[PDB]
Amino acid sequence: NRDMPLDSDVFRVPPGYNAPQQVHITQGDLVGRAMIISWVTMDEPGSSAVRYWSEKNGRKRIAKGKMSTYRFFNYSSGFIHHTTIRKLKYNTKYYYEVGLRNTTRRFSFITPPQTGLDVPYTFGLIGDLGQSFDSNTTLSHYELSPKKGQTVLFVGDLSYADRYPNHDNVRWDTWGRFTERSVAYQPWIWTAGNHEIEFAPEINETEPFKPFSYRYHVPYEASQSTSPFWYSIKRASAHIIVLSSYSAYGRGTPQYTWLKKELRKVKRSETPWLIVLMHSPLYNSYNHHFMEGEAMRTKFEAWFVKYKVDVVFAGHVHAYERSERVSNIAYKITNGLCTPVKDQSAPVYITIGDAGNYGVIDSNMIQPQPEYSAFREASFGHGMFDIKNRTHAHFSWNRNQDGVAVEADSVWFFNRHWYPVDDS
Amino acid sequence: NKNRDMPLDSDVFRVPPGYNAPQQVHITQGDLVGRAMIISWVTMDEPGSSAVRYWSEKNGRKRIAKGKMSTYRFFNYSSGFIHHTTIRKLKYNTKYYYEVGLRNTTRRFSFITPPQTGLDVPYTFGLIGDLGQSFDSNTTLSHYELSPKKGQTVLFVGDLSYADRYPNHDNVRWDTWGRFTERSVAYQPWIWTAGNHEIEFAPEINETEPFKPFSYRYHVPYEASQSTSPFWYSIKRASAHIIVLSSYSAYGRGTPQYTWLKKELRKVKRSETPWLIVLMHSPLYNSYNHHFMEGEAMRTKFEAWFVKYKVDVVFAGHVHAYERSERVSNIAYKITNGLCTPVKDQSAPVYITIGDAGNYGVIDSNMIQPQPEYSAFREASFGHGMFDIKNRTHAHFSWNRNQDGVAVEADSVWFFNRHWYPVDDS
Amino acid sequence: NRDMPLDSDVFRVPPGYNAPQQVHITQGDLVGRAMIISWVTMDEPGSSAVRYWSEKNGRKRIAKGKMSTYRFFNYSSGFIHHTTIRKLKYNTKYYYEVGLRNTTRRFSFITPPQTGLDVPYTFGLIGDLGQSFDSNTTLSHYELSPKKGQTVLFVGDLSYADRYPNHDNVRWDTWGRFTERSVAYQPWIWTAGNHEIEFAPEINETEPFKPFSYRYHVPYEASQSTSPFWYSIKRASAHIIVLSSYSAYGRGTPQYTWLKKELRKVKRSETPWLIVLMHSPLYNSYNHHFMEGEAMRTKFEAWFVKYKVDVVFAGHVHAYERSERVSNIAYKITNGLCTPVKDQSAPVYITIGDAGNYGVIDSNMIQPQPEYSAFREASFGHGMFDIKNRTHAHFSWNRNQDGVAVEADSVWFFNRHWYPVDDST
Amino acid sequence: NRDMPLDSDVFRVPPGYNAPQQVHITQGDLVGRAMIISWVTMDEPGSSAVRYWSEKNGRKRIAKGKMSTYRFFNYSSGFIHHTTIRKLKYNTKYYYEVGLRNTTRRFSFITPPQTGLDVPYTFGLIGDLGQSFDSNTTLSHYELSPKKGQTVLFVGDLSYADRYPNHDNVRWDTWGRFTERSVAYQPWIWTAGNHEIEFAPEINETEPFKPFSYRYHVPYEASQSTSPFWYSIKRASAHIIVLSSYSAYGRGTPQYTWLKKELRKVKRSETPWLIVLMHSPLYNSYNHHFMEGEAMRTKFEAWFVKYKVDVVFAGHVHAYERSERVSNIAYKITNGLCTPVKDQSAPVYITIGDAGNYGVIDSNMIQPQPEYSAFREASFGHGMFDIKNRTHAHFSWNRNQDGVAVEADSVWFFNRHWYPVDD
Ligand SMILES: *[C@@H]1O[C@H](CO)[C@@H](O[C@@H]2O[C@H](CO)[C@@H](O[C@@H]3O[C@H](CO[C@H]4O[C@H](CO)[C@@H](O)[C@H](O)[C@@H]4O)[C@@H](O)[C@H](O[C@H]4O[C@H](CO)[C@@H](O)[C@H](O)[C@@H]4O)[C@@H]3O)[C@H](O)[C@H]2NC(C)=O)[C@H](O[C@@H]2O[C@@H](C)[C@@H](O)[C@@H](O)[C@@H]2O)[C@H]1NC(C)=O
Ligand SMILES: *[C@@H]1O[C@H](CO)[C@@H](O[C@@H]2O[C@H](CO)[C@@H](O[C@@H]3O[C@H](CO)[C@@H](O)[C@H](O)[C@@H]3O)[C@H](O)[C@H]2NC(C)=O)[C@H](O[C@@H]2O[C@@H](C)[C@@H](O)[C@@H](O)[C@@H]2O)[C@H]1NC(C)=O
Ligand SMILES: *[C@@H]1O[C@H](CO)[C@@H](O[C@@H]2O[C@H](CO)[C@@H](O[C@@H]3O[C@H](CO)[C@@H](O)[C@H](O)[C@@H]3O)[C@H](O)[C@H]2NC(C)=O)[C@H](O[C@@H]2O[C@@H](C)[C@@H](O)[C@@H](O)[C@@H]2O)[C@H]1NC(C)=O
Ligand SMILES: *[C@@H]1O[C@H](CO)[C@@H](O[C@@H]2O[C@H](CO)[C@@H](O[C@@H]3O[C@H](CO)[C@@H](O)[C@H](O)[C@@H]3O)[C@H](O)[C@H]2NC(C)=O)[C@H](O)[C@H]1NC(C)=O
Ligand SMILES: *[C@@H]1O[C@H](CO)[C@@H](O[C@@H]2O[C@H](CO)[C@@H](O)[C@H](O)[C@H]2NC(C)=O)[C@H](O[C@@H]2O[C@@H](C)[C@@H](O)[C@@H](O)[C@@H]2O)[C@H]1NC(C)=O
Ligand SMILES: *[C@@H]1O[C@H](CO)[C@@H](O[C@@H]2O[C@H](CO)[C@@H](O)[C@H](O)[C@H]2NC(C)=O)[C@H](O[C@@H]2O[C@@H](C)[C@@H](O)[C@@H](O)[C@@H]2O)[C@H]1NC(C)=O
Ligand SMILES: *[C@@H]1O[C@H](CO)[C@@H](O)[C@H](O)[C@H]1NC(C)=O
Ligand SMILES: *[C@@H]1O[C@H](CO)[C@@H](O)[C@H](O)[C@H]1NC(C)=O
Ligand SMILES: *[C@@H]1O[C@H](CO)[C@@H](O)[C@H](O)[C@H]1NC(C)=O
Ligand SMILES: [Cl-]
Ligand SMILES: [Fe+3]
Ligand SMILES: [Fe+3]
Ligand SMILES: [Fe+3]
Ligand SMILES: [Fe+3]
Ligand code: NA
Ligand code: NA
Ligand code: NA
Ligand code: NA
Ligand code: NA
Ligand SMILES: [Zn+2]
Ligand SMILES: [Zn+2]
Ligand SMILES: [Zn+2]
Ligand SMILES: [Zn+2]
Repeated sequence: NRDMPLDSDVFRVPPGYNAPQQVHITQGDLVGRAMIISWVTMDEPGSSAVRYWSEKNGRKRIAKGKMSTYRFFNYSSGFIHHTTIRKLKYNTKYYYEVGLRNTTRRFSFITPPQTGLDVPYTFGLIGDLGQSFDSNTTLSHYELSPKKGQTVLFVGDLSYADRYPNHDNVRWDTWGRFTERSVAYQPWIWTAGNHEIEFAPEINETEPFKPFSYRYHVPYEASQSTSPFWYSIKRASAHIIVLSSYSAYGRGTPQYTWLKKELRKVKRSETPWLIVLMHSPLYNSYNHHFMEGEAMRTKFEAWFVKYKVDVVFAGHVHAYERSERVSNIAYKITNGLCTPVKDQSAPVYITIGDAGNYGVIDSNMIQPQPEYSAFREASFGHGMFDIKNRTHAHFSWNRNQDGVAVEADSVWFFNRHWYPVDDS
Repeated sequence: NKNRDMPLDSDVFRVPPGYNAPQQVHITQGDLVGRAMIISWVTMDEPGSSAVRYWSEKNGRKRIAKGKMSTYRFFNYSSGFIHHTTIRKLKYNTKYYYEVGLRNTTRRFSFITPPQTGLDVPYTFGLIGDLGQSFDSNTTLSHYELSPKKGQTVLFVGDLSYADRYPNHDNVRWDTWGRFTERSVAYQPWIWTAGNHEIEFAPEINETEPFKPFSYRYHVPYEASQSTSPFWYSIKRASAHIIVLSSYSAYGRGTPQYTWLKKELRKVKRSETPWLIVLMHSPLYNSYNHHFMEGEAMRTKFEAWFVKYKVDVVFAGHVHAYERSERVSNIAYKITNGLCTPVKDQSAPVYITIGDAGNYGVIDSNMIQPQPEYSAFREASFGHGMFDIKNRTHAHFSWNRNQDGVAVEADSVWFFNRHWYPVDDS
Repeated sequence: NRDMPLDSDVFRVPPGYNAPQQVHITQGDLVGRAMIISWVTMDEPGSSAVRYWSEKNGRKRIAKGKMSTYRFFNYSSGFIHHTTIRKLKYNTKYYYEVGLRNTTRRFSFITPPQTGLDVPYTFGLIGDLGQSFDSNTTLSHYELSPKKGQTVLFVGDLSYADRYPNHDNVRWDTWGRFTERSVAYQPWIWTAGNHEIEFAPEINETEPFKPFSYRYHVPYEASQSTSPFWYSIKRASAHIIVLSSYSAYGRGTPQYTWLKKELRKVKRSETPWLIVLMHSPLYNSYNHHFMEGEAMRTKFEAWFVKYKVDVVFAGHVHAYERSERVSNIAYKITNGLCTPVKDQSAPVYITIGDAGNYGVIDSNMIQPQPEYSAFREASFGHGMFDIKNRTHAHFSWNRNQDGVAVEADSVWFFNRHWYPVDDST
Repeated sequence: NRDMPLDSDVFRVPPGYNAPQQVHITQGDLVGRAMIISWVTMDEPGSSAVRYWSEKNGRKRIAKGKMSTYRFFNYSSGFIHHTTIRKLKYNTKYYYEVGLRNTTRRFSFITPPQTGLDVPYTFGLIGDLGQSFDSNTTLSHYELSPKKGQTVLFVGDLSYADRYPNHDNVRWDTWGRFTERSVAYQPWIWTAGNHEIEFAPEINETEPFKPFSYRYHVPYEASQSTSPFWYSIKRASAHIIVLSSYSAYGRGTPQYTWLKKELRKVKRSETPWLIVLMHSPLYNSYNHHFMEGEAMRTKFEAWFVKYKVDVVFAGHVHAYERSERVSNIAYKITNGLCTPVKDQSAPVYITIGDAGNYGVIDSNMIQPQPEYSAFREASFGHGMFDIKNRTHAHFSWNRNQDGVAVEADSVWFFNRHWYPVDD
């Protein structure tokens, strides 16, 4: 229906023999002194080396990485490169080059400041991007934001290649080339959504998350996680926890065990902003995917309140919603306590899965609007979480049909540790 | 005192004599309908042969099936040589002998294949959970094997050896458990469910593959029901369709297990197997203090499916005690409508917790008071269950306590089939 | 450059979605009751199932096999299928079909007679085939031969894909489509030559024989070999031993150990004809590859004499040569005994690497023709080893430039065990 | 049976919980600035970290390595560690420590001087060592040599564990503990002999060299080899080429292809001494294994003459032999040129497989002694290749029945590139 055609300008192939394409970066360590650099070469393996240097020092260094390939049904990937640059200086612009053997391409990024209590930083929020014309408009709006996002928190559902026949993994390549104009210059922090599962036993593809996991690496060992699908990083004044809605989280499982330990490592005097990313929302008053989040909610919601998470970001529902600060953790089967109540130790739950997908919005809502829902609207767009300091962060939502500087919704987050005031 | 595990020199742990004698012999159903058997054993002195020699009493024709040997390491433990061999194309309702260790020390055993699946085929299933290797465990197993109801197959709802309570999960305690349970499971299949003591996720000793020792030692015929994982699968046996679930695997919407179960419930034909039985480790209904509400997560996913498909019974363990629910459901909840109380629902399964076979000697006696309406009967005693199918409409469940005689049932109830005879059996 | 271009008729793709191509069969067991069926599908994995039935009876059965794929530099193969049909009846025509899920293709083969002393059987001899116009002519001559070859003994150097840039493995696919018109209907017995090594560290391909070994499977475990590159089969009245010139054969290595035990298992009272295949010739009087066979000769020649091997076939030299029965096994470094002498207990050594390759013949011969060389000529062509009974086999060599019925060289073999009499020309 | 029993003092287990045992080192790079550190822990995996520092400066650094395990029939190995220390300073004594988590053990080595034309260096030659009482004597004689060996060139046949029932791989562990008293302190340069093949299809062990290759790593990638069984290193003024008698070496095979290119890289103005190690001798006048080396000789002898190899060392024959400088490379099947002739561009071929094995010597010799044989004797012992400078190196053979300072055979090597005097 509305997916951009293969010959669209956003899908053009970087010219020259074996030119790197689908270039993308993300944070490569726990505190921001490292960057994972990733790209694909189509004509031959090529080299996995990255040349990099700061604008100031100017001393050029080489980092070595690794190449991998995969198959999916009758698809054969090109040559995938992942290379980690390490021991970078904080708050510094670096250039990097890939394709060192045949066609070199140059890019740049800016390391975050060192982690600290009072360190401003602006996060973009994008979920369920896809590669429709709507997707392209959302990305344009983010790039043109006057607030200037410095990192994208991506709440999952990347390419939607699995909607195509045999999950036509070409649509992973096109999505890589489409997003390069943003993610080659600033990290995107990856969350796994249901369109990344790609469980297709009918064509003998039964390894969950396979194409996504080959194409997008994350620094999961840096937080002592055993799986790429849940992990944490710190960046500026934020501690960001990424969870996997489609992995196990029963008591005693790896993800549950890891998250319980991870929450104990949080130090709000170093990173006052505690942020959780997951694909499927625990609070959601849209009909589509209603109550799908209940299972994870039974395991994790009380932990979020106990540790005073500031905000939880999710996607999956193709629309926008912002909850009140509520909790629904008092239920004991026979005591009848199953209704959410205002709770100032609880996070705000934000659904931001509306960046475009394959061109369809979720407009059917549960009626009436429940007390726990502060704002909801079925429009395309993206968010910005703008940390001013340890007490204040400004969240805004920009609609695709508005000007790039118009915020149809916006709210001040008051920090749950340093300033726990009603921000209704 | 504090430790009730049986000592390493106990008679139940003795090593069968002879060079490279097979030990830890165990069998389970090896296909979808009962014409195959997975034969498993360990040799300790050298790899040995994975051949099984076998013959029916009725035809006396000796045959050879070939299998595979495997090994694993766990921290500083190195396993012996694990053999799994599937015997196929067995005749129904037929007694077979089989032999393992064909190269050096041969040992002979026997089993009886079930009748062909069918509407009115009687069959008696044992129910054992959280068995362990304490003296209480030995007593439960004795009561099972001395039962005049005579179980023909054990439905085992998880937590096997409890080896993971030992330092570095001392996998020697898996070997002892295998030698101990052999006197039953070498002669009749046990249907394996994975419990939380099978997870053995221990990153501090760089052992991060969930279920590894369990999965090397206990194979299941999971491909036969088009499952992609040993931890959830289905078998049919006599008049029963048995669905085994994994509490400690993913079951979110779109995951392999969730996808497999949705499809498997639509393949169920109650005109062929009228008794629909679900095994899982962690109970969805549980009024004991220990592990209270741990099953809530899977309940939000699957309970409505069990009601829609009129599951007859759900068996679970994990709680070290016995409980039998009423037929109830709690599937009307919509966040803001306040409908969170379980109600009687004749379309729902009975939920039975039967994790009381012994573990490491500890019973769970703290119950939430008063007994809730959804709970029909509960008791903190060691024992085992029996699910005795008479025909498409009637099955008789009974619970036997270790402190009673082997022929005494302390709880019992008639199941009226939800598909063929849905009359009120409360 | 005389390689046939890609649009040649011999390289055409079988029509229909995911149609099997590059179909080829070989013996699948030790004695001839089994057949390995191999093929590639290009559009998607497909089924590895093979449907088969005998022409007279007709009970259609299914055999299940395996699919594999590989990469070589920036090449990605299609989906390779290998499936063994077992427990066939001897001397029986069978139909078989592949591509069961989408586009089915049907072929046939005739199982050999049960092994016996006097069982006639006609073996083709083809080496260093390649895909030039000369290659196509040789294959044409073989398939039109009035002698009617029933199984090809192939002494190595298949596709010559490794002469292309990055070994362009597309030229393995084309060769499979070209050869199918013969090897889909009768087994070819595969020997690994030096163009199969494909050792290319400069493009990080360091696994020897990788493309060859993915595409061409052999029944090596049936003779207790641990490697596909050396193995043994029996067919009709012949015991055939296949060796790897480019694998280790020092004392104590797998191949040396295996050959030693295998020769002990030979029973000439059951299979009278003992035949060795290897790529590199032990006896070779051409300048090209002169004396490359010496290393293996020092290890195995004395064994071939001890066990009275009837014939040894090799390729590698792009020409034809037939030796006298000779041996060179008395050398002791300082005793001066280094000349081949006549030896009635030795095999005849035949170089038959002249099926066409990429169109070049090896014409530089060392002069004069040495006493050990009975006949040699630098012409393209192929051979036929035509077994008549336990005492007599007729060998003939047919040149591409002659008519298909013209034997330019021809000799009767007297079996070294059952008719140990001088058969020299 | 003359193998030392399991309770011999040489086989004592280092005490302490999870104490490293079987510690051994070898050169870790092409030119000598790196060291592969190897050891086994038996009680649990432990850490693969190596702590090391130079004795003068003293800055303590950590290198991270890798742990591996293997099975052979019914044997399960301990936890094998391999860790490369890199970027070391030349001609410098270093301390290193293994077993950093529970029981630490400390050793030392001395890096060689930087490669160069006139750098002196003393190499021990040991072959077919084994773990018999003769083996212990040879190793004692080597340790006590007044010439002071600084690196051992080991021409193969290590533990002889494969003579035991099911190749009882415990006899690899005992050999590792026995040789530690030398190889933990100076590199041994490993060659693979026939007792390392361990190809045993009758007990379903069909991977050649499996136990050896898990236990003893070599820096084969540093010379662009694709296999651990052939490689080259440079140390001081020597270029050392290690070949594999029981791998493939036909034309076009990886080993053949590698050797041809490696010989092209030798620069005799940087390393004047060109040394080849292989297990099976190309020249051998003993009855045992006579002419087993002919196959490799047909492929590589002409290359050795063409590139003027100084010396070729081999083992396999359980005895000592030293050849004249000869070549036998003119044979063309019919031309009758099959007798070795004096050739001053050819190497000397030395058989030194007499360090003890399991207690048997090879005494039956071809009679009369052929002209290509300069000296031969069936006694246990070891050799020393003592490089003085670019022109002169002194080779000596010490018998176990003699005093540790007595040379029963002794010859000057005159360098084939800088001083090709008739020797
Ligand atoms: C599917 O399985 C269920 C469970 O097994 C079947 O239900 C059982 O059916 C059997 C009959 O086959 C019932 O047993 C019978 O019970 C009567 C009534 O006993 C009661 O009253 C007596 C006085 O009237 C008293 O003496 C007795 O102590 C008890 O209090 C018995 O009278 C009867 O015994 C006599 O008849 C048999 C048959 O000729 C003789 O052999 C005896 O020697 C006696 O002369 C017999 O034991 C049993 O009670 C049922 N169990 C339950 C839990 O309901 C079911 O059968 C079907 O359903 C039942 C309710 C009846 O309608 C059956 O007729 C009917 O077939 C099985 N379904 C099918 C389709 O087979
Ligand atoms: C084993 O196989 C060989 C080769 O086929 C047999 O030798 C061949 O026997 C043929 C007879 O069946 C000969 O053909 C005849 O030749 C005569 C003389 O010109 C013609 O008049 C007649 O019409 C036939 O064409 C053929 O010449 C001969 N081939 C050779 C190379 O010698 C062999 O048969 C046995 O040996 C020969 C020499 C004769 O004595 C046969 O009669 C005899 O049976 C076969 N062995 C057996 C046991 O059958
Ligand atoms: C696997 O690793 C565990 C953990 O280290 C081993 O268990 C430990 O063995 C130690 C012996 O090396 C024990 O220490 C000694 O205890 C005795 C008796 O109290 C003291 O007299 C002595 O001075 C030592 O302190 C240690 O207690 C034990 N640790 C634990 C947690 O059990 C294990 O070794 C195996 O089990 C023990 C019980 C001994 O019998 C060992 O000999 C035996 O190998 C390791 N297992 C394997 C298979 O290697
Ligand atoms: C695997 O890698 C090889 C080696 O590069 C690829 O072949 C090469 O493909 C390039 C095009 O990308 C060819 O260069 C072009 O040649 C034409 C004709 O002269 C010229 O007009 C262009 O401007 C450009 O320079 C190159 O010749 C060719 N080399 C060969 C065929 O040897 C090959 O396509 C790759 N295969 C796969 C499956 O990716
Ligand atoms: C963190 O950033 C906040 C957003 O800029 C600060 O609040 C803003 O402070 C301005 C000057 O102090 C004032 O003009 C703005 O109206 C105000 N904005 C809002 C939404 O309140 C905040 O400043 C502190 O907190 C406020 C409430 C005042 O009391 C200021 O005097 C404080 O300095 C910043 N907080 C810190 C700790 O720096
Ligand atoms: C390399 O070392 C050789 C062994 O020491 C030197 O030969 C020795 O030179 C001594 C003078 O320093 C002399 O006393 C010894 O007789 C002699 N030893 C032998 C076995 O010849 C060699 O010296 C050169 O070569 C010899 C033959 C003499 O002509 C010396 O005067 C030369 O300097 C050393 N070569 C070099 C280049 O240093
Ligand atoms: C995508 O958006 C960019 C920037 O807004 C625009 O230049 C480009 O034409 C768009 N491409 C498509 C296919 O809509
Ligand atoms: C190959 O030979 C066949 C049979 O002689 C012929 O029909 C075909 O045209 C030839 N193809 C070539 C020469 O490309
Ligand atoms: C081995 O040799 C050493 C050094 O000479 C000696 O101290 C030791 O006792 C010997 N051990 C045996 C078992 O011969
Ligand atoms: Cl749980
Ligand atoms: Fe989505
Ligand atoms: Fe339990
Ligand atoms: Fe050729
Ligand atoms: Fe030896
Ligand atoms: Na909970
Ligand atoms: Na039978
Ligand atoms: Na879900
Ligand atoms: Na060769
Ligand atoms: Na040898
Ligand atoms: Zn989604
Ligand atoms: Zn449990
Ligand atoms: Zn060749
Ligand atoms: Zn040897």
